[PDB]
Amino acid sequence: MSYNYVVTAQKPTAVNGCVTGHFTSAEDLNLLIAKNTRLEIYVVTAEGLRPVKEVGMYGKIAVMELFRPKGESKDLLFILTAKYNACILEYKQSGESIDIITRAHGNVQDRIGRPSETGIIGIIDPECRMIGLRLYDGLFKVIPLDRDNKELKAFNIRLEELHVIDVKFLYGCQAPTICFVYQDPQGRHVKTYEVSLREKEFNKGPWKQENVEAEASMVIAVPEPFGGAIIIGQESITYHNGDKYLAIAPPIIKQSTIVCHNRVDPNGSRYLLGDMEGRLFMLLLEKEEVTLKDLRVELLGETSIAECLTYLDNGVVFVGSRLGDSQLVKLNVDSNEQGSYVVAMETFTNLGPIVDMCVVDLERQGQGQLVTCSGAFKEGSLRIIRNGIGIHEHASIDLPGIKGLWPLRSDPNRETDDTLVLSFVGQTRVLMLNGEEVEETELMGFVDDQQTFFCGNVAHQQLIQITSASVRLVSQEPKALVSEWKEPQAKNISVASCNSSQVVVAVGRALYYLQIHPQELRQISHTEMEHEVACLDITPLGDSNGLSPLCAIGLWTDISARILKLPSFELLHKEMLGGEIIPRSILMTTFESSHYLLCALGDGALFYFGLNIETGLLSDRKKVTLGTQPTVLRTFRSLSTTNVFACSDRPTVIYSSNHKLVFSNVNLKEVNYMCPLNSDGYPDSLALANNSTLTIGTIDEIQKLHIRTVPLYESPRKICYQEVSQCFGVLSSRIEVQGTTALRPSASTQALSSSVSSSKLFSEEVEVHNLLIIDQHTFEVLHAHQFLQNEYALSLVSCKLGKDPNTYFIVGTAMVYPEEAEPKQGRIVVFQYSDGKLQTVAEKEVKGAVYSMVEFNGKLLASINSTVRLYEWTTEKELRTECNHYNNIMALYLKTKGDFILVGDLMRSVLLLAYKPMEGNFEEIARDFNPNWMSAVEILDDDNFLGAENAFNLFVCQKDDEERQHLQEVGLFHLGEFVNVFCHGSLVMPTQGSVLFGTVNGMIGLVTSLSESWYNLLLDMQNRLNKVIKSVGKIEHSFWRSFHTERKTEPATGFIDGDLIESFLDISRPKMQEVVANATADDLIKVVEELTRI
Amino acid sequence: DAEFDEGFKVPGFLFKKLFKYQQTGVRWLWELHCQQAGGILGDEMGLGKTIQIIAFLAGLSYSKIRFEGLGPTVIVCPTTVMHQWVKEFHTWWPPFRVAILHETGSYTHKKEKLIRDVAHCHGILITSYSYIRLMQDDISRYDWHYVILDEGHKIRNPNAAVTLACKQFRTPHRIILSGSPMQNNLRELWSLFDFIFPGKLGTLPVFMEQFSVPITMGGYSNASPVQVKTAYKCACVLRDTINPYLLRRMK
Amino acid sequence: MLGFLSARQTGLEDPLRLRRAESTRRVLGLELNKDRDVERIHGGGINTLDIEPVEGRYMLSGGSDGVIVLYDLENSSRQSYYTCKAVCSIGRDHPDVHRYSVETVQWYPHDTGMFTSSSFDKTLKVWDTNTLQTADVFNFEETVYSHHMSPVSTKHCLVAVGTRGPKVQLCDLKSGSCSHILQGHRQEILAVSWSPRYDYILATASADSRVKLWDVRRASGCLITLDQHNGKKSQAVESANTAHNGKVNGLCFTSDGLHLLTVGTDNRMRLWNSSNGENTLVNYGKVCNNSKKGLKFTVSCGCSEFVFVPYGSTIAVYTVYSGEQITMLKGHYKTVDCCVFQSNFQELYSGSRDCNILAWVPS
DNA sequence: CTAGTTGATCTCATATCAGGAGAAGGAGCAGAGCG
Repeated sequence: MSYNYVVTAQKPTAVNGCVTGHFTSAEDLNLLIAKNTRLEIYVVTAEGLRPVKEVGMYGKIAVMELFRPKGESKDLLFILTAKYNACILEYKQSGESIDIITRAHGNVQDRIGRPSETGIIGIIDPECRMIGLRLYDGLFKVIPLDRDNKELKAFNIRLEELHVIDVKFLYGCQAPTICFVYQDPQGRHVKTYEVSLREKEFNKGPWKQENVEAEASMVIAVPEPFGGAIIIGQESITYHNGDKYLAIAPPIIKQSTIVCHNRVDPNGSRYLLGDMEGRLFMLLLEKEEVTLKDLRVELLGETSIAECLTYLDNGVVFVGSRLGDSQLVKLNVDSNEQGSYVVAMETFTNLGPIVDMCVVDLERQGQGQLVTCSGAFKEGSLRIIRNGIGIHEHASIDLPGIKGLWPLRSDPNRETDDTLVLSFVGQTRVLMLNGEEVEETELMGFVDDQQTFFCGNVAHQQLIQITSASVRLVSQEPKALVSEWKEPQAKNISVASCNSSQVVVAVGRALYYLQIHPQELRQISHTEMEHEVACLDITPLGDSNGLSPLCAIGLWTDISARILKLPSFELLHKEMLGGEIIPRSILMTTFESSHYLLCALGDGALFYFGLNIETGLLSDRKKVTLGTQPTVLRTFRSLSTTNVFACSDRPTVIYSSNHKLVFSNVNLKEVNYMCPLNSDGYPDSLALANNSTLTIGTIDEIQKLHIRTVPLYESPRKICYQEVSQCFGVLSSRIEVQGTTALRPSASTQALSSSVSSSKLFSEEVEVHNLLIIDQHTFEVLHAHQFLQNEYALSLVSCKLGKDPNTYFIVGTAMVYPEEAEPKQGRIVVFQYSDGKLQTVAEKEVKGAVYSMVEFNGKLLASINSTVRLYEWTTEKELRTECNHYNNIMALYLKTKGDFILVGDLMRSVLLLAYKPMEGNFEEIARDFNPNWMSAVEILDDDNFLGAENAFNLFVCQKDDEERQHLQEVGLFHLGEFVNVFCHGSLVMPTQGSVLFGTVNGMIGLVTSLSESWYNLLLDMQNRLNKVIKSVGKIEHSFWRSFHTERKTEPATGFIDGDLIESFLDISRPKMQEVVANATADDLIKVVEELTRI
Repeated sequence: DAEFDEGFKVPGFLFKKLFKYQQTGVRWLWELHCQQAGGILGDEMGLGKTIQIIAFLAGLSYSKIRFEGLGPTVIVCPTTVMHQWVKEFHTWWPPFRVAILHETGSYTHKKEKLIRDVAHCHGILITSYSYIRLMQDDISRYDWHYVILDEGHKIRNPNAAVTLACKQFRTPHRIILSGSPMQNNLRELWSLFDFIFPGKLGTLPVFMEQFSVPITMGGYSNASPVQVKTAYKCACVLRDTINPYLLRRMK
Repeated sequence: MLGFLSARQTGLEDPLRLRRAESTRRVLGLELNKDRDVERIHGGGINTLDIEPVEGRYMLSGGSDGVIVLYDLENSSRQSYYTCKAVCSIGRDHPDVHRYSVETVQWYPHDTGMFTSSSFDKTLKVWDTNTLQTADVFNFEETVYSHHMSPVSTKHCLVAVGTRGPKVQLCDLKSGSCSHILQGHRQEILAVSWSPRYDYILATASADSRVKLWDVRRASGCLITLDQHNGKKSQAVESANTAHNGKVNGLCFTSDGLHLLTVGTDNRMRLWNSSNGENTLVNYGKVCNNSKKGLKFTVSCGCSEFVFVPYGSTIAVYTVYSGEQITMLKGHYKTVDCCVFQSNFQELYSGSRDCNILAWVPS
């Protein structure tokens, strides 16, 4: 058996469905977005969207509709999963806590049935008397709702029309009436049935069948004043109410088919319609007294290619795209002088269909960096993805041993931090940093003969300084020191803390509380505590008055984070931490919900607790180990909120997103100290002090994965990296219509240089395929080599062949003519990139599409339609066949390791081929004889072959007389994503190997091998987390990860869902203790942390 | 109230009186009704089978499950226990109309009028086996819902006129109450199982050849051991075959 | 097709689209196998074939000489040309060989460790596939024309047997009970087939020109009798309501089990709504058959549906729901007795009176 | 009216070579006669 660990590096980003309604509360307007397995609940504010919850379904969300049963206060959510788990979910918020309770659940799969072509349709009666599901041909599954089920017992009604295109429930009908477009051999017709829940059968509909357009594909139920339906077809929009039959054939909608729609109003006087090109139309119903007088369609503008779109309010439309970035657009009443009313407000990153990718160690670091062909037709792009915050440094000053950083506004009028005070060993150094100029000057009011433990700007246009002996309150406006407080015993200050109003200093084992007032430093609260002081923070949070009411301390020999009551310095709460290393940093910070107290040790351990403004009680202890060196935490307010920077040998930006603490890495060497800085020239900038210098950089976003976007405006298909040439070869495809004309300026049409394929070998809308050479620094299209008319560039490999030293871009193509089903012609072109031009070094006309190429020990291994052949690169610079293998249906995927070739077939699924070099021919080592339709293949080890099935499954084959020719599927796992690419590499600097993969939905996942010991341990934990974690639809994890195909279903095996394991950190201590019944929990934290690092 | 699998409710006050085995029998009777198959309440004499039938019919009419709830049922019993059935029905479920088709009777008009009235009123017609033989022309023209035969072992002779008469009822819901549904040989069992569920035990020749000769011939004193094992084999086969439709509780 | 691959990669089309479209294209390109062969061991015509439902690797074949051959269809060799070798054989030297022609052989569903074979020697034998010994025998008073186990029953394990007797026998694998019979036919029951959709629904076709659907749990005879006209020629049910104008010698439920294909000796195939037996009036033209015994024909699965009917010495491929004639697979030298469809790779195996099993593969 | 007694009648159940002659049908061949 094989042991594999699958984890999600990037959650899916493609939006397959969105609905709006009052889900989170009766007064709120929610936007619920289904990304493949993630459900995102947003609240539609007057500006943007404020996320409230993001839950992960154990299922691909196929249907998602909000409905309000009689008596319900707020909307319930119906979700159907691709595996046919139906659930009705309610949002129950109990104060701070947010829950998604499963009001009902079930599994609605018929044991047999032809899953319908058009796909799962799920509709709800507008009076919530039933949910209709069209899952299979010839059946219409009904889940009644007036009968309060908890199991959603569902019954089939035999639907005599076997090919139903779309169906909706009509409005204003005494009984639940479905209206559906169906296809029979005589054409497409719209028919209506009334569903009788008591007779559990259909009845004659209100209005007879009507013969409609040949491609009538969408039905819109129109609300109560009008009723009836609007059938959208390819060329016409028709309206039916039983006697009224309006029809328009707007020429403007003929260019592309309308794929999503949405009702802007409640009475349906206006509908948004999105087509496959990204146009957005408004369909208007003009009423007459009420009946409907006439229909109008007008083109609002352009958006991302919408899968779904939702009208929120005030003209704001959420454009849900599977192929591009989703957009949040606005509808203005008037045009923008270019004919468009659509104005994009926001863009949500979507690594669209990741069709190919490579991990390049670009920037010559030790870190991989994915470069993905993301997106599609108009939305095509290259996305560059790395696990780093991105220092983005602008200046530096070589000052050694900087143990203190504080921003200062030396100029009184300016509110900007245009000065920085620094402490090194025993003195104070001021820096002016005026604009971009940086210099070392002395500021009035600061002692240069004593160290600065702390200093900062305070209220009353005042500064304050805490040195090792005294505290000096600098009156910036009038003159030098006027208020100074000195410890009565002339004891040195061991720790300091201060905010905009007050002060707390530690002298030995005693604490002093000082409050800053104009020309006054008044001591109020004082005590001499049990042990020495270690670290402090009194930063007010949610201040609202001018003073912080609480205090946080760290003590010696009783290693613990204590809390104190500020006016009296009594002991509020104690959490014991332990260890032989004293606390170093203590900070309290708001992270998106409430107050958290972050305390760290000298070994990189760091503890975050949930703190309250009344009691000051630390709850939900969770511990996280970052770094191997002491840490300090500094607060900086970015655009969105405050984010804390853990300064250590492993600097990390710790912030909270979606009401959870996620830690982002910073990828420089080391950071002793940091402080925020917003100078006239440096906005929201940082100042990272290390042992040597002070780097002054900003950080772009802190999302763990930084995603650059290189818009191509054309569908990219393949990508390979040529290091010697410092470029990416990207096969792209753009759609031109007519001789031919580009519909838009794509990256291929806007290259520096260009060229066209002039080949002597072979003698509506069409796809033009190009080879783009893209600079790997600036990502500009250095060159665009257009391929022949009707030539599809499929594969692209970069390699050096034979013995010549040149590195070649080798493209495999096929000739596509509409008269044929399989290319009979294709060619392999060898290009060399030099002098900014792309010369054609060689060609080889082959007799099929070259679906895949891999360079194979200096030889070229191509897979023409069903044959896999090996080419040799002769000294003459031409490709010469060496050996063939013909035993394939269609060799689509090829991988290589040494002498072994893994051939993924279209439907025979893997064949381990070996090139036996002494003879010069291939030999079938083994084959997996199951009929798995591959989407990709990979080689993990000398004897493990990963494959991705087209039914969203991963399987591992393993080299096992004639039964030695049977590869054994020792691993099985339902991923839920359609994997397009595997590739060795990892995005970061216990587990063996690392295979990344990209999916159609934008998931980037990572497969790695575990050992048997680790695998057994984690499988047992996996079972217990299933016993503890409660899934949203009460779906079983085992069922979710069960290998699933229409003719097979097995429980997973040999695979660890790393996602489920890593959820082990997101649970409270009692539940964790329940998980770890039969070694201690902190040990498993060691394991799961070590696992999350990969 | 007691709620069974799909829609069957028997009233709580009525259910409480029944013993554990009696309500198990009611459960079994309604499972048969769901299967639209007949059965034999083989519980021995005195264990209570009139009460189980009365409770099941009361729950069937009460539960409102052509016929809404309970249709017109006919109960064929020996002449000495007709008024016994009337008394039990009146005491246990007084809502039922329970008429006797017999010379004693209560009608005082043409009998055929009584059968018509009970058929069109969804009442319970208690009759004798002799009357079923005699009035088979009229008794089977009305689409009865239940054809309970009390002491249905009277149907044991497959060629008796009473058996051929009782096997004319079209309904699937055929029930026999008899604490001894086998008295002389396996032909009797075949006759009873032909009445309740015509198909399970096949045609009488086939049942003879497959069960009667093997099972009987292996019980004789001079039986060879191989023949004894064959009889054991056939008896086990037959027991498994008749298990779902025979409910026989001992004392 | 590169359009299909591109749409699958870009998510434009569900992979279901490519899978079923390519399955249909493969079935349309069915042709005599270029590089495949099947080992010849039957001395007489092959009356029946059955590929196991799970893993689709092994194939049973019953010959008119009474032998039962078990083939491995997988190409365990490295060449592109291979012969489907015979793994096992109930030959003439086996102690339990059928004395007369084997007319139906069927793998046990849910497990390949057992199969069954019925012969004109009036026996339905249940064989352990591992030891290759008869686990059980069910003797009948009259010759068996066909038998079928339910491909769906996790609960019951009944074998429906149609003999020249007018009764459909139901032989229970559990507690060996062959006494159960269904009454309502009048002549030899030439075909029987369990519904793939409904557990207890059995369709039986007999020489009385009638097809009856039974709920075997029920005590009240057949559920539906198929009628050509659906009521145009309506008469009290004694001789009317015939499925065909001849002997109905073949049954086949469609893949979903929502329709039933009946072939009769009136040179007609008909498609019936399996829920109420209504004739769908799909034409199919003239389907030549004159077989005096059961005719075994199968339907395709996992395609964008086809039916492969023996048609003289050929295989006629029709579209089930339109009736349009796809093609004639023409490679047999005598009348074709059976064809069995491998759904994994859209392959076909046809047995005929010429002592040959021919494999048809997509080109 | 109206129940109780009296006879007839039916069902059901209890084991263990030394004829001959003629008439009606079917069979195979032969030819005639026409498309």
